[PDB]
Amino acid sequence: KLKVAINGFGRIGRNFLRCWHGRKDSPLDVVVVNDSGGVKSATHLLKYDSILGTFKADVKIIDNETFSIDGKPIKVVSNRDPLKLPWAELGIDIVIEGTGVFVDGPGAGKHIQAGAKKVIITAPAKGSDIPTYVVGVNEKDYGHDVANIISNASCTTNCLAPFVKVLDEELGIVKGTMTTTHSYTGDQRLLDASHRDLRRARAAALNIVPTSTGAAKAVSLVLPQLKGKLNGIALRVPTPNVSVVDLVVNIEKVGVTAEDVNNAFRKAAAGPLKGVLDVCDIPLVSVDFRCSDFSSTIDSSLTMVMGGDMVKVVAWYDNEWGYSQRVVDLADLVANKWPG
Amino acid sequence: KLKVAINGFGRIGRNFLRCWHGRKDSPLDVVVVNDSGGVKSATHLLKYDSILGTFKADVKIIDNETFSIDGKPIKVVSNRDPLKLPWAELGIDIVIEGTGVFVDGPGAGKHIQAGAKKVIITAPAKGSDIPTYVVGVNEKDYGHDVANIISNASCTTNCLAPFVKVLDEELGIVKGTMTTTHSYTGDQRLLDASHRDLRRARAAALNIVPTSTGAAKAVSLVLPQLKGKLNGIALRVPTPNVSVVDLVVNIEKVGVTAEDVNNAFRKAAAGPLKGVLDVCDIPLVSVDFRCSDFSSTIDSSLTMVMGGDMVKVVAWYDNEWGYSQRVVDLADLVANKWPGLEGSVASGDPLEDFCKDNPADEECKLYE
Amino acid sequence: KLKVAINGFGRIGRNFLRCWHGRKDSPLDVVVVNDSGGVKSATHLLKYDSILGTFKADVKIIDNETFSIDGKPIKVVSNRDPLKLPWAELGIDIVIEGTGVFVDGPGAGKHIQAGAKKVIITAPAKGSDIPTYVVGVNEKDYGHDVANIISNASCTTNCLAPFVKVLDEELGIVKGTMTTTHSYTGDQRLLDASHRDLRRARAAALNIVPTSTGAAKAVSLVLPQLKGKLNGIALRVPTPNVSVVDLVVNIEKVGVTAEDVNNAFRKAAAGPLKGVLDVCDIPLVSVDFRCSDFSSTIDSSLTMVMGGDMVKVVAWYDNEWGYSQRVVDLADLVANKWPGLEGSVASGDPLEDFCKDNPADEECKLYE
Amino acid sequence: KLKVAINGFGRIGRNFLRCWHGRKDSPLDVVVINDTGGVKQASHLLKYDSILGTFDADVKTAGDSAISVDGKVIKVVSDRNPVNLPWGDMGIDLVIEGTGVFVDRDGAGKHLQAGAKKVLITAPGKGDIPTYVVGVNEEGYTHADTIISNASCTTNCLAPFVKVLDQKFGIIKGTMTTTHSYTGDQRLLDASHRDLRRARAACLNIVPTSTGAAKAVALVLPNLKGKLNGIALRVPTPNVSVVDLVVQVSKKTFAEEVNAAFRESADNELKGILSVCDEPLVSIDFRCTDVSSTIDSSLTMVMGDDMVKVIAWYDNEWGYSQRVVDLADIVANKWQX
Amino acid sequence: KLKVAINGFGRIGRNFLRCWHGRKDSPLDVVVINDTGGVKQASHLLKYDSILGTFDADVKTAGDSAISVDGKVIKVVSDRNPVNLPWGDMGIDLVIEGTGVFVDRDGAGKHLQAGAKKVLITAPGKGDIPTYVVGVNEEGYTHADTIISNASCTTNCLAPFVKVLDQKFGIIKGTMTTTHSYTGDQRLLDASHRDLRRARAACLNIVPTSTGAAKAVALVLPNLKGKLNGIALRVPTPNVSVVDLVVQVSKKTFAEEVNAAFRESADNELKGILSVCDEPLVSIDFRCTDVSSTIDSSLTMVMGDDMVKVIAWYDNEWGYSQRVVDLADIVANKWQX
Ligand SMILES: NC(=O)c1ccc[n+]([C@@H]2O[C@H](COP(=O)([O-])OP(=O)(O)OC[C@H]3O[C@@H](n4cnc5c(N)ncnc54)[C@H](O)[C@@H]3O)[C@@H](O)[C@H]2O)c1
Ligand SMILES: NC(=O)c1ccc[n+]([C@@H]2O[C@H](COP(=O)([O-])OP(=O)(O)OC[C@H]3O[C@@H](n4cnc5c(N)ncnc54)[C@H](O)[C@@H]3O)[C@@H](O)[C@H]2O)c1
Ligand SMILES: NC(=O)c1ccc[n+]([C@@H]2O[C@H](COP(=O)([O-])OP(=O)(O)OC[C@H]3O[C@@H](n4cnc5c(N)ncnc54)[C@H](O)[C@@H]3O)[C@@H](O)[C@H]2O)c1
Ligand SMILES: NC(=O)c1ccc[n+]([C@@H]2O[C@H](COP(=O)([O-])OP(=O)(O)OC[C@H]3O[C@@H](n4cnc5c(N)ncnc54)[C@H](O)[C@@H]3O)[C@@H](O)[C@H]2O)c1
Ligand SMILES: NC(=O)c1ccc[n+]([C@@H]2O[C@H](COP(=O)([O-])OP(=O)(O)OC[C@H]3O[C@@H](n4cnc5c(N)ncnc54)[C@H](O)[C@@H]3O)[C@@H](O)[C@H]2O)c1
Repeated sequence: KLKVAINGFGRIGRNFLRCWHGRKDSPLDVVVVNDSGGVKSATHLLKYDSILGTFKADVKIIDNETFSIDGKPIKVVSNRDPLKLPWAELGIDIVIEGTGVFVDGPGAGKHIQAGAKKVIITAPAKGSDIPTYVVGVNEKDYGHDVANIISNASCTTNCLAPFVKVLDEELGIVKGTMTTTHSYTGDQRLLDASHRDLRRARAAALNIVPTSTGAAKAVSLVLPQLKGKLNGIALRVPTPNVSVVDLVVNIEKVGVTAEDVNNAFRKAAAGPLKGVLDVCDIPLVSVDFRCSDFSSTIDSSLTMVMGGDMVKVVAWYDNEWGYSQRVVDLADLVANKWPG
Repeated sequence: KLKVAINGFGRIGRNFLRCWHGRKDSPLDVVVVNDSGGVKSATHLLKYDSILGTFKADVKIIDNETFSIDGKPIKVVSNRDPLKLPWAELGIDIVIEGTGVFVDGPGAGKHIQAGAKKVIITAPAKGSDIPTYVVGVNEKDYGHDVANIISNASCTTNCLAPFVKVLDEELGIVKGTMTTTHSYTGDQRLLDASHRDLRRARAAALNIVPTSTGAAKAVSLVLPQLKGKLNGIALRVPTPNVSVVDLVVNIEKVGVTAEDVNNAFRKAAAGPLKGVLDVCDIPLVSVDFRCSDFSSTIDSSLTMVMGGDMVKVVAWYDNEWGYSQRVVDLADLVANKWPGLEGSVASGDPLEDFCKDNPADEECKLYE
Repeated sequence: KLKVAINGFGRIGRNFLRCWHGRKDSPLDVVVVNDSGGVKSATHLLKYDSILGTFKADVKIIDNETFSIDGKPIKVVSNRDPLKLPWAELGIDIVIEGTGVFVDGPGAGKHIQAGAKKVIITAPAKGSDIPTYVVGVNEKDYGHDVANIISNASCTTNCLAPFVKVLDEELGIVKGTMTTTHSYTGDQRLLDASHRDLRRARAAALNIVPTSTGAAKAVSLVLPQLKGKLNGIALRVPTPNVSVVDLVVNIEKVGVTAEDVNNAFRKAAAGPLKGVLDVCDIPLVSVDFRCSDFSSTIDSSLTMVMGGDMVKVVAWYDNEWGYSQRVVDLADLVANKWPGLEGSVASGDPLEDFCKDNPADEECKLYE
Repeated sequence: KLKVAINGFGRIGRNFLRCWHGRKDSPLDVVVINDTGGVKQASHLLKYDSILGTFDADVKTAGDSAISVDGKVIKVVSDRNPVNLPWGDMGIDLVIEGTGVFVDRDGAGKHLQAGAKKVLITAPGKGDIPTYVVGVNEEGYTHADTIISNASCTTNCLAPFVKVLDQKFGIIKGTMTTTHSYTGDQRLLDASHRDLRRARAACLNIVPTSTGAAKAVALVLPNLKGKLNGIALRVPTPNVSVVDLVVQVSKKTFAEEVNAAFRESADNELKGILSVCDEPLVSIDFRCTDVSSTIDSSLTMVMGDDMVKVIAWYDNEWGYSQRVVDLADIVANKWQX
Repeated sequence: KLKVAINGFGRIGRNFLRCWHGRKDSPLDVVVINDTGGVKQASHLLKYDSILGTFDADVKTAGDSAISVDGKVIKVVSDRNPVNLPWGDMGIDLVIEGTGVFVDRDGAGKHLQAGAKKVLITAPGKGDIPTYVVGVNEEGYTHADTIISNASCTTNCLAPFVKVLDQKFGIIKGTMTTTHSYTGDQRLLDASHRDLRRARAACLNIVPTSTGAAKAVALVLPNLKGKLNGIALRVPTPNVSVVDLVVQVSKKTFAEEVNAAFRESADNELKGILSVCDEPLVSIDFRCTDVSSTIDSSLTMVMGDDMVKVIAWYDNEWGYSQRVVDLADIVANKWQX
C-alpha cells in the first residue's frame, strides 16, 4: 500500500527495491521513481545490479516514465528536486530519497510539499525534523506522524545503533571509539579531483579512505545514551557494499571477556535484534556480510576484551543492500504505524 | 661490503634489494641471491617490481644464475635448504630471511653454519631465540656475536615498535587495542586458499579479512611493558604495498588531546625516531603515505581521542617499503656492529678472546 | 629413547648419568657420549663419584668409544663442537650441554643441525633467548620441539624457579639481593690463577671467594614477577658438592615470618613442587641436604624473618644431585612432551601437518 | 552412480561441486573428492564462494572427508599421489583432476592406477589426451574413452560457437583469443613463476597467454585448426570472462548474420551450453551463468563482411564447471565404459 | 611563452601539468589552469597522484589561483563558462580543455571567446575539429589552426604505429580497438549514465565502447579509414592500457617484420612517441611511460601473414598527456598562429 517513489534510482534505491521484492510483509507499493536516467537506467541498474546481481524479478519496462516490476507498474520521474517528483500527483506516502542529498529539513520537506506524507532518507539527515530513525533502536522512537520526514542514517549507524544499545545494556559503554570499515562513500569520486570533498577529493577506491563520517555520531541521536560515546572513523574501504563497524571502550563493566559479552550479544542478536544483529562466529569475510540483511553482523569470532575495560565488538553489515534492508525495516514499521 | 645470499628472492627480498642497492652507500653489499627463481625472475621482479615498477636502475643479468644490479655482481642460487647455500661457498656474512620457511632459530642458523654469521628475519619468528630488533627501540641491543638469529618486527610492528615507544615512553598506554590494515601477503591466496585458518584461507585481496594478529603482542622482545597496554589485529586488505596501523588506548595521562600526543610524537620523530616515525596531518590517502621511509606516519588529523584517556594514534606504514627502509637501517647498524666490527684486544684480554675459543684455560673458568 | 650425545661428560655429566641410568622411567636412554672422557676413564669417573662414591651400578667398558652401564651400551665421542657430533650419526634427539661452553643458542642449535632436536645447557644459557626450565614450573613452556635450545637452571636458579614459584606467588617479593653459597665447580679455580676472571680466578676451592650471580634475574626467562625483585651472589664455598640459597628480599604480602613461608612451602612442595622443593626443619648440615633430589631442601628452623619484609629461606640442596635429578625429570618431562601429537588424522590438518612443513603448501601459505 | 572424486578440491573443484549440486540429472556419484588442503576447509570454502556467496546448498563437513551439503555424503581426502588418491579407494568411475598438476595423460593414468576407470581432466587434452569441449566433440565423445578432458573454459567457451562461426559460415583465418580471467594459476604478487608474465601480482595484471584454447580449438575442431588459431588473454578479471577474436569468415557474413547463426545454434547445438546476449554490460550480470559462453552477439561486428570481432561472455569459472558437469553426465549418462 | 590554461584541472589536467613539468623544452607558459573544483584541492591532487605518488616536483599555490610549482607560478580558477574561463583573463595562446565537456568546436570557440587564440582539445576532433594525433598529423599540423585536438590516448597510441602498420605494410582491413583504461568518464557505481555499459561500477567492469579512436584513426590517417576502423575497449584498468587489433595487412608481413617496422619507426617517426617492448609484463612496469604507446612487439603475432594481432601498451593517462605536451610544444614551438 505504501506508495513508493525513489528520489533518483539510487544504489540504496535499487537495493531497497530488490529488498522490498524479497521482503514479504512490505506494504511498499513500488509505483514511481525519481530516476533521472530513464527506464533503461532504472532497469539496468535494478535488473542489472551487482550486490544482488541481475535482478531476481522482471522490471517490466512500460513507458520510460512509468514502467512495471512483476506487474508493479512503477512510474519514473526522470527529474531531481524533491518537489520535481510530484509526490501528490503520485500520492507517494513514503518518499524513498534514493539520492540522500536532500537529507536536510527542507530537502525532503520538498518531498512532502510535492505531496509526500512521510519520507525516508538514506543518510544521517542534515535536517532536525528529519530524524535519522535507525533500525534497531529509534525506529521505535518513531511514534507515527511524529516528524513525518524521518531519515535513516547510514548503515554504519544501522549497524552500530542497535548493537551499541546492546553494548550499553549488556556491557555498558563509557566512551566507545569506532572505526567502521564502511564502503568508499558517494561523497567521494572514483578518482582524485573529486570535488570540494575536503579529504575524499582523492580517489574513492585506490586507497583506504579513513574519514570520520557523520554516521559515527549519527548513532548518538538515535541512541540518546550514546552522547559523545562514539567518536568514529568510517575507513571508507575500497569495497562497494560491505562493512564492519567495531567498538572499543574503557567499558562501563569491568570488561568481562568478549565471551559473555558476545553471549549477551547472541541473546540480543538472536532475540531483541535478530535480522538486525548477527553474532558471526564462523571465520568469514565480506562475501557473507555482503547481502547481509542483518543490520549488524557481529563477527563474535573476533570480538575481544583485552584489559577488561578494553572491549572490542566486530559487527559487520551489508552497508547498501543490508542498508536497504534497514530502510525496508523502517518503511515497513512506519507503514504499520501509518494512519492506514 | 656486507654480503647477503638473500634467502628467497621474495618481495621483501626485492624490497631490501631496491633499497639496499638503492642504498648507494649500503655496507650491506649483496653479491648473491639465495632463490630458486632464476636470474630472469630475479630481474623481472627486482628489475620489474610492482611498487616501484621497473627498477629505476640496471640489473645486468650476468647469467641464468648470476646478475649485477647496475654492475653490483649478485648471483642467484636455485637452492633452498640453507645448509647447502653459498654463505660459505661465497663467504657470505649476512642473511635476510625473505622466504618464510627457515624462520626458526636454528633454521636461520643453517644460514650461519652455511657460512653466515647472523640472520635477520623480516617477520616475527618461532621464539625468543630470534630476538627481533627494531629501528628506534632495541636495534642497539646488537653487536657481532650478539643474537645472530634475530628478526625485524612485522609490517605492523616494524611500524609500531618505534612509535609505540614514543607513545608508551611518555604518553603511556594503560591498555590499548590496535587495528591495522595489512596488504594481502603470503598469509592468503588470490583465490580461496585452503589455508590453515578459514578466516584467511579466504582469498587474499577479495574481502577485507580481519586478520587478528598478535605481532603487537611480541612486545616482550622490544617493549615488554606494552603488554596489557595493547591488543593488535591486522586487516588483510586488497592493496599491494601501503598500509596504516591505528591504536586507540586509554593513556595513563588520561585526557591526552591527540595534540600533545602528536607533539611528543614529532618531538621524538624529530628526535631519535627520524626516518621511521612520521607524524603527518594532511588529510591523505595511502598513495601519499606510499613509499614513506617512516615506518610510522602518525596521521595527526586522523588521530582523535575517545575518552580523554583513549587517544587514537594512526601511523601509515608502507609496510613492505617500510620494510625496505627498516631492513636497510637495522642491517646497516648491525653491519657496523657485524664482523665489520671485528678487532683485537690487550694481552690480558685478547688472550681472553683466545679463551673465547679456549674456555678452560688458566683461569677462564667462572659462572656455574 | 631420549638419548643424549651427552654434550660434556663431567661432574654434572656423570651426575645426570648416575641419575637417569639409576632412574627407571627415564626415556633419556643416552647411548652416546660427547666428551674427552675416554670410556676407560669415562666409565671410571661415571663409575666413581665422591657425592655418590663408586657408582651404584656397573659401567662396563665396551670399547674406547663405547661402554655399557651395567650393560647399557652408550657410545663415547671425544668431540667438542656440536656440529661435528653424532646427533645425526647416531640419530640423537636430546642434548645436555655438560660442556658449559655451548650456552650459545645457535651454538646449541649446532647439535640439532648435527642431527639432534633439542639442547639443554646444564647451567645459565647465553642469555634471555632461552627460557630455562627446572622441574616444577615451566617445562611445559616446552611443547614437542618448542624451545629446542633451552637450559636447566644453575644451583641458585635450579633451586629458585620452583621455590620462587611458591614464594613470589604466596610470599611475593618486592625487591632484594639474593644470597647463595655454592660449591666450587669445574668452572672455578682451586688455586689462584689468571686468564679472564679474577674472583673465581682466585683460589675458589680454598677460600670463600665472594662471587655474585646475575642469574637471580635469569628468572626473567621464566617468572617475570621476580624481575627487579632480586640480584644474587653465589658464595663460592670450598665444599665439594652442595649449595644453598636464601632469598633475603623485602616481601609485599604482610612481610610474614619464614614459618608461614615454610608452611606454604611444605604445601606446594607436597603440592606441585615435590622431588624439587623440600622444606625440612631439623637443625642440620650440608650432608643432610647432599644427595638431595630436590634442588631446594629448605631448613625451616634456620629460615627466619626479622625485618618482616626481608624473608630468609635457607633452600639447601645437593647442588648437582639436585641438578642431576632435575635434568632427569626435566628432560624426561620433555621426553614425554616429545613426539606425542595425537593424530587428528582428519586429512584436514594434513594440510596443516604438511603446512607446518610446507607453509606455502599447494594451498596453505602463510607469512609471505 | 558415477563414482567420481575431484582431485584437488580447489576453486575449480569447489566450482565443479557447486555446479553439480546446483545441477540435476546427477548420476554423478559425487560421494568423494580429493583435497590435500584442509578437507574441513574444503567443506568450508565450498560452503562459501563469491560466485554464490555461500554454497548453493549447505552442510558442515559430515565429519570431515564425507560431506553432505543438505544433499549427499561426499568424501574428500588429503592425498597427492594419483596412484593413491581416492580413486580405487572407492572404485572411481570418472576421475576429475581439479589441481591442474595431473592434467597429463601420465597423471590421469596414475589416477586410474589408484583404481579408477575413467578420467576427465579439467584442462583440455594435455597433449596425448582427447580433449572434449562441451559443444563440439563431447557429443562425439562416446564415453568409451577413459582419459578424456573437457576443454578449458577458454575452449569450453569458444569451440561450440566458433564452430558455429566456422561451419555456418566457414572461416579463412582467425586469431582466436580469450580474455580469460586471471586465476590461481598465476602469482598473487610479483613472485617467481615459469611465466614471468604470470609472475606479476596478476590481480589487475594482464596475461596474454596460450592456455588449452590454442591447442584445443584445433583438436576438438578440425575445421578450426591453425587458420583458426591464436593465443589466450588471462586478463585481470576474477569473474566471467569474454572471448576476443576477429575471424575472416570464408563465406562473408555480417554482424546480424553472425548473431542469428549463434542464436539458432544456441537453439540446436549451444542451448544451455551457450547463451546469446545483446546488452552493453559486464560479468557482474553475466556472473554464475551456467553456459559455456554468454554470447555477446550485439558487438560481434563484421566489417568487410569477414572481420567478425566476436564478443561472447563466458563463465570461465562457474559455467565452465557447469559444462564439466555436463561432460561428467555424458560419462555417467551414456556410460559407454 | 605559450599562454595556456587547462580547462578542468582534473586527472587529465593534473596529468598534463605533471607531464609538462616533468617535460623540458617548455615554451608552454603554464602560468594558468582552470578548475571549478577546489583550486587549492587542484594544487593538492596535482601534488599527489598514483602514477607519480606525489607530484613530480614541488607545487606551491602562489595564491588561491596562482600555483608556483617549483616556483613556476600557475593560475587556476573555478570557472565554467568557456567564454569566461581564464583565456582572455591573461590572453591564452593555446586552450587545453581537460574537462571533456567542451571538447566540441563550440566549447573551444567559446574558450577563444573568453579571449584565447588557439585551442587544443584533449579528446580528438569532436566532429568539426581537426584531430592531431602525436605521430601522424601533428607533424602535418602547422600551428596556424586555432582549434585543434590531440587525438585520444587511444588514438595517440594507435595512429602512429598503426600508420607504420598500414604504410610500411599497407592493410586491407583491421578491426581497430583499444583496451583503454576505465576512467572518470564512467559511473563509479552502477549509477545512471547515457551508456548503460559505462553505467556499472566501471572499476572492474569492461567497457567495449567507441571513443575518439574510431573516428580519429580515419581522420588523422586517410590510409586507415573505414577498412582500418572499429571500436574501443575502455577496459577495467586504471593504468597504462593496451591496443587490441588484428589487421589483415595488404602486403603480407610476419610477426618479426611487424616488430622491425615498428622499431625502425620508433627510430624515425615513433621515437619518444612510441616504444617497442618485448617482455611478458603488465602496466605496473609500463606505468608512467612518456610514449604514446609502449609497443609490445613480442606478441603482435601474424598468422596467414596478414592477421597481425598487435599488442602495444600505451600510457592512456601519463604518456597521453606527455604527447599532449608535445603537441602543446608544436603549438609553442613552431608557433604558426
Ligand atoms: N547508498 C546507500 O546504501 C547509502 C549508504 C551510505 C550513504 N548514502 C548516501 O547516499 C548518497 C548517494 O551516494 P551512494 O553512493 O550511497 O548512492 P545512493 O544509492 O545512496 O544514491 C545514489 C543515487 O542518488 C541519485 N541522486 C543524487 N542526487 C539526486 C537528485 N538531485 N535527484 C534525484 N536523484 C538524485 C542518483 O541518481 C543516484 O542514482 C550519498 O550522499 C551518501 O551519503 C547512502
Ligand atoms: N614482502 C615483504 O616486504 C614482506 C611482507 C609481508 C611479510 N614478509 C615476511 O617476509 C618473509 C618473506 O617475505 P617476502 O616478501 O619474501 O614474501 P614472498 O612471497 O615474496 O617470498 C617468497 C620467496 O621465498 C623463496 N623461498 C621459499 N622457500 C625457500 C627456501 N626453502 N629457501 C630459499 N628461498 C625460499 C621463494 O623463492 C620466494 O621468492 C615472509 O616470511 C613474510 O612473513 C615480508
Ligand atoms: N657440573 C655442574 O653441575 C656445573 C654446573 C653448571 C654448569 N657447569 C658447567 O660445566 C663445566 C664443567 O663443570 P664440571 O666440572 O661441573 O663438569 P660438568 O659435568 O658440568 O661437565 C664437564 C665435562 O664437560 C666436558 N666438556 C668441556 N667442553 C666440552 C666440549 N666443548 N665438548 C664436549 N665436552 C666438553 C669436559 O670433558 C668435562 O668432562 C663448566 O664450564 C661449567 O660452566 C657445571
Ligand atoms: N582457471 C580456469 O578458468 C580454467 C581454465 C583452464 C583450465 N582449468 C582447470 O582448472 C584448474 C585450475 O587450477 P587451480 O589451481 O585453479 O584448480 P583449483 O581451483 O581447483 O585448485 C586446486 C587445489 O587443489 C589442491 N591440490 C593440489 N594438488 C593436489 C593433490 N594432488 N591432491 C589433492 N589436492 C591437491 C591445491 O591446494 C589447490 O589449491 C586446472 O585443473 C585446469 O585443468 C580452469
Ligand atoms: N581518459 C583518457 O584515457 C583519455 C582518452 C580520451 C580523451 N581524454 C580527454 O581527457 C578528458 C577525460 O575527462 P576527465 O573528466 O577524466 O578529465 P579530467 O581528469 O581532467 O577531469 C576534469 C575535471 O574538470 C572539472 N571541470 C569540469 N568542468 C569544468 C569547467 N568548465 N571549468 C573548470 N573545471 C571543470 C571537473 O570537476 C572534473 O573533475 C577529456 O577532456 C578528454 O578530452 C582522455
